[PDB]
Amino acid sequence: GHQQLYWSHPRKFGQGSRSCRVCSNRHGLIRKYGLNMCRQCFRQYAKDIGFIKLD
Amino acid sequence: HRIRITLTSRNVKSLEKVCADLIRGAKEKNLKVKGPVRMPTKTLRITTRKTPCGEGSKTWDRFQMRIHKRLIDLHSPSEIVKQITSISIEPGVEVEVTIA
Amino acid sequence: MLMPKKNRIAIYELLFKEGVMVAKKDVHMPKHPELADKNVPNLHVMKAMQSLKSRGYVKEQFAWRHFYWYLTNEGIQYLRDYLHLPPEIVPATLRR
Amino acid sequence: FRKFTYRGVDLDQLLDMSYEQLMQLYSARQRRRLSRGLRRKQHSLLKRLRKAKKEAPPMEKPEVVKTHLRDMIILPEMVGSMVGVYNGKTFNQVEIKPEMIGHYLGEFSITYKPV
Amino acid sequence: YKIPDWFLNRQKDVKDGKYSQVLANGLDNKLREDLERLKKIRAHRGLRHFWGLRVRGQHTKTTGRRGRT
Amino acid sequence: KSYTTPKKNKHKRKKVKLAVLKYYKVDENGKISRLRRECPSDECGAGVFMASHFDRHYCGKCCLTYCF
Amino acid sequence: ELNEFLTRELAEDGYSGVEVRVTPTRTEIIILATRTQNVLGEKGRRIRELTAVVQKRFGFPEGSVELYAEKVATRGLCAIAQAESLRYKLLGGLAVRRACYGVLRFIMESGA
RNA sequence: AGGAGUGGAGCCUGCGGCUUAAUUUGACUCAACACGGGAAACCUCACCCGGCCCGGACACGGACAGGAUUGACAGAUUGAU
RNA sequence: AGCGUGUGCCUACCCUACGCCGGCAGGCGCGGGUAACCCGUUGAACCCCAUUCGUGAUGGGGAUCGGGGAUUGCAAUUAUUC
Ligand SMILES: [Zn+2]
Repeated sequence: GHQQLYWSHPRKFGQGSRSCRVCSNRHGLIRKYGLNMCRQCFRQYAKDIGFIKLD
Repeated sequence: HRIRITLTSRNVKSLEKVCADLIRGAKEKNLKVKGPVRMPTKTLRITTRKTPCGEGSKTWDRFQMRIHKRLIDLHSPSEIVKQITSISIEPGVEVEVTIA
Repeated sequence: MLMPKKNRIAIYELLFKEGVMVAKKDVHMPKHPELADKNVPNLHVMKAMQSLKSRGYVKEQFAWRHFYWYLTNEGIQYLRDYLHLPPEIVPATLRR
Repeated sequence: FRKFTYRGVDLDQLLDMSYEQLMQLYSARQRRRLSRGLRRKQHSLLKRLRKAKKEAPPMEKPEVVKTHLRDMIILPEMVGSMVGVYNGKTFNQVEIKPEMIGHYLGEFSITYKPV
Repeated sequence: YKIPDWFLNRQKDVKDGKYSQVLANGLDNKLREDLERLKKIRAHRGLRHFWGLRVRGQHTKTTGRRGRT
Repeated sequence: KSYTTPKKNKHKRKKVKLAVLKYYKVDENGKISRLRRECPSDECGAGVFMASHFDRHYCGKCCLTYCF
Repeated sequence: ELNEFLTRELAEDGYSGVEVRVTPTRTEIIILATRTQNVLGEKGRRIRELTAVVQKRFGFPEGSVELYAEKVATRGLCAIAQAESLRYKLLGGLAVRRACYGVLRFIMESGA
């Protein structure tokens, strides 16, 4: 039954296919340069990745 | 016997220090060495939003990441280049050796 | 929990040679990447591990998807009682 | 009063003719519904509705079939049946005929009322 | 006179399916019989054409103020 | 909690006492007499018994419907 | 990710900070702490346990990572370790005034 | 003093209002009204119509191998082989 | 003209040059690039010249509708886009 009803929607594309690397949420996602991050956790974890603000 | 070493780093002053170290080493090794080739740099422009909510002024920010890649050209045999590659390392750069 | 007899044997023998395990939190994931020899979902894996920590034999903390399960010494004694090996053996993280 | 034509062919000409030229017979949008490949991924709904349609009824109104699925094309062998389209809440019992062949089943609806 | 077949105002007609240029009164006849056919099949597009609504998918929540009253 | 709609039952295994003598027919002489068939494939052996319907038949796990 | 792991896991030991090293075939990372007897457990149990954690979580070869324990003097500089130490001094329960004035006296005696 | 414009016209989009199965909401001057990075066909979804799996860990005490779950191929039903 | 972007971790969704079918959205083989090299010397629009223009809601303006054809995805009907 549920062994053949878990996978009715193969997560290949769409919004539910991709998610953030932090909180498993799907809003404000950064996919440029492969961060897979939401914006707020990117802000509070921006300093320790080797980024400093210049301009 | 053309061998090339590409030098990239997060920072710029440590990159120039390491590049000066390898240029001075190839100079005291008494061989034919090309000077430090100055490749153009790339700038990572990232723009996010300040407000976690949608309240207040629409104040964006600008995030900059500076990548600095360089290369030098050597005319030394392979084992000497491997030894000077394996010596004088730092946790800011990556070593990378091409034989061509 | 509904899971086969060989599955808990594989889980406990992986716990013996590897005293800690990691698992990514997902329900639509029929294959465990580190346990490649047998097809197993990680769902029953952390079901068994939350059973162990809730009855108080393994420690528990959470990180981002990945739990980290540090076996206590009495939990290792209970598991070696369950698999009935003598306690002369050690997990592979104890040899120096 | 007069026998209708469907871009050249008639009712029995639609009835006896199969898919590989029926696709050219209707529009190119409905070609994409069947031209992608094999229809045996999760087509238990499709197969059971085709068998229930192929079940021959006695001399009365045919047996009613209703589904929550919406994605169908009005097919020439599909007409002559009583179907209830899943109009949001309750299966809206509609009457069909071999005239809107080449269109979709969800295009017979009104939501609540005009305001 | 050797025109391409796609360069015609209506294709795959109800009457024969032959692609041809349709005259002005012919175009009015074709439009009125098409609206009558959609009304007779009581379709959603015919219903929105009866009510003066939108079929091509645009929002009249903010526009179309020059309709009723 | 509960709605106005009644709950749906499920096929539970009813408690039947001493059904093992329903496997073979216990005769006088020491030879086993069986009223059931088996699954002739090698995936399931003769130790696995089958589903006793009246006209059709069922294998162990192969789902091979054996009919006449 | 590893830094947030370390401040999540080393929450009773005074974790200061780390800096990774980019080196081929020996991916070494160095961990700064305050109590080096409580980072190892029973003669290096916890250190090799964390080594096994990072190996099986981040996909590393057999024995590639090595965890190095080091100490730093003048504790008043590291503010996140100081915040975790004042967390240590108020985890059970105290008045904020007396313990806050005590840690103010300590960080002004340190030479700030 | 001056340039470009909105408010006039058509289109795009957000909110208020009426509303229905609901058209889920937070935000009403600067400091909301192309905002939550939100350009909603599936997911989004937290709104409505319709049911399966346990993700009741664990503990107490009753069932328990002489058997306790779960997984099922003709055919009526449904939304499913 | 210039700041840019690039083969993906579960990742298939990258930029596409070149040769045929076709009026076209597009279809098939064909090479390169982990990147000042390959797109690309980014042959961009706005401009400049020569025709059709000439004040009539006109050749301005493209909102109004249906038909036909490609592509995306498991599927676009209440048009996905073109
Ligand atoms: Zn069998």
